[PDB]
Amino acid sequence: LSAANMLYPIPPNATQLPIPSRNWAAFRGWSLTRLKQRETPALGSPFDPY
Amino acid sequence: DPRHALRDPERKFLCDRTLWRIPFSSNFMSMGSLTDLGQNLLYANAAHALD
Amino acid sequence: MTFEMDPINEPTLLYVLFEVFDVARVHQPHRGVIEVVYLRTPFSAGN
Amino acid sequence: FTYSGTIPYLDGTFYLSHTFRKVAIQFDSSVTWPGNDRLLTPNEFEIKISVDGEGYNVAQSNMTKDWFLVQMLANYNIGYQGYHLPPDYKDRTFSFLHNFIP
Amino acid sequence: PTHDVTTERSQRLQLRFVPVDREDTQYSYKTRFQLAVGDNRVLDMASTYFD
Amino acid sequence: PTHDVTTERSQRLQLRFVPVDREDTQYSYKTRFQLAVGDNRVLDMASTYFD
Amino acid sequence: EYNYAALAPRQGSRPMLSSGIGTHEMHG
Amino acid sequence: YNYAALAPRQGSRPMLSQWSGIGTHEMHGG
Amino acid sequence: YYNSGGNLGVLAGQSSQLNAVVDLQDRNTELSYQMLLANTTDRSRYFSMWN
Amino acid sequence: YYNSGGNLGVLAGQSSQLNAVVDLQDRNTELSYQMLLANTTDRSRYFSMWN
Repeated sequence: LSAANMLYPIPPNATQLPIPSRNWAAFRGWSLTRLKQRETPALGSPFDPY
Repeated sequence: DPRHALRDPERKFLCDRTLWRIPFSSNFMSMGSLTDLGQNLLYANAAHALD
Repeated sequence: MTFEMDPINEPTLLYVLFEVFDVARVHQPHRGVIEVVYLRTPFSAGN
Repeated sequence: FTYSGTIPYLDGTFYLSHTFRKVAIQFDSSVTWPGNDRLLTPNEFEIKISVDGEGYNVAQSNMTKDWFLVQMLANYNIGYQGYHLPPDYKDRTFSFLHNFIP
Repeated sequence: PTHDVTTERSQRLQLRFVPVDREDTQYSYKTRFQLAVGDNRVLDMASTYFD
Repeated sequence: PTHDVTTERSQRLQLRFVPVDREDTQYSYKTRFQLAVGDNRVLDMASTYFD
Repeated sequence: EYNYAALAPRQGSRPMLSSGIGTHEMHG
Repeated sequence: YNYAALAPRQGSRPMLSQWSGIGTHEMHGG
Repeated sequence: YYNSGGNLGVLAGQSSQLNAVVDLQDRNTELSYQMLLANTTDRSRYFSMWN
Repeated sequence: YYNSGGNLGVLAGQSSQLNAVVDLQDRNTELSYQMLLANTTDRSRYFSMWN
């Protein structure tokens, strides 16, 4: 899974708009899927209290 | 006294006139006004986005 | 890029992953020396 | 405005600098700034720690070892040859150790 | 100085050494550390406090 | 094949490496091993699980 | 060993050869 | 002239300052 | 702990002591392994050794 | 904002960082455009786009 995983929070309605500017050389594609913040750990943190 | 209560510690700090500084240097030192790698972003360098 | 999805009451987060080339080259010159060069081409990890 | 008092933006009176927890600088939305596993937590500048799992709580107070090292290096260039007290002339009102109360 | 001041080769600034073995009496707490100083970098023991 | 395939000179197949040092934080467990790859033999890290 | 084919199992009087070096499996 | 006529004379030798003393650099954001 | 920067594994030569493993918090090496092994092995059978 | 000092346009290369537009409060580009239109075009006709 050679990718740069970016998790963007979603308020419980509507739409959203990501990302700024770069190079895009050797790009391969996108892969989107919705997750739940309660089930997803915070991020690669030593300990997640929430 | 021996009639103490089992308890827990709490730690914190206060800085009342400080600007938290993060120098733009490779080793965070200050060896010149024109910092180490700030001069290293001129090699016909490109544009970067900061978040 | 903009997304429109069916609303859910509970707080949720979007998980978009940009498919890139995440390849590493490992060079072992002599007797317990390991050098690995990582290169993620579209979304680089160095500047 | 409807207020009169020590206005920090142009008075140099910053009493809220202790509320920060961590700072994550990220260039080009893909490169964390310090990188190279520079800090004890290379991903972001952790200013304060609450759980303090393994060992990162500098001084008798709160706040992490990497942030203390960064502040010492930025203000006095100290954190590499020990952690001695900076000289009096280097310690001013806007400095760090002059106001760091544990 | 923009040359020969920083390695730029992904090395840490702070390293934590856990003791290789520890033994405790009812008067002393002896701990043995095995610190290895890289292969190129050097340190001075003005650092290396005990936590 | 009958030659230049097997060591025939008394070397192990399974090697267990005891941790050189260990720490047990009440959030995480860290151990350090040193593994010596013989003098001639090689291994792939598709093996070497953590027990 | 200069003749690396001597390290392969022999079907008859010839070593069992084949194939392809390298992997390109990456998606998702 | 020598510009020594513009400086105090501690006896005979002028009380000249350092050659590199001119110039300043005082700038830090914190 | 794979992608946590603070709890980063180290595989480095004894002499060099320069870590050859870097994780940048954007790689998902857990989902990566899941997808890899799912697309290689026919994962309808249960292997108790790796669960 | 044409000839102001504070608010001004900075049209330049993305990585160039050196602005290609200079305004020095003595140039009157508003009157310049007015006279340019008055001489090049007939001004008795109303063109709805730019008033």
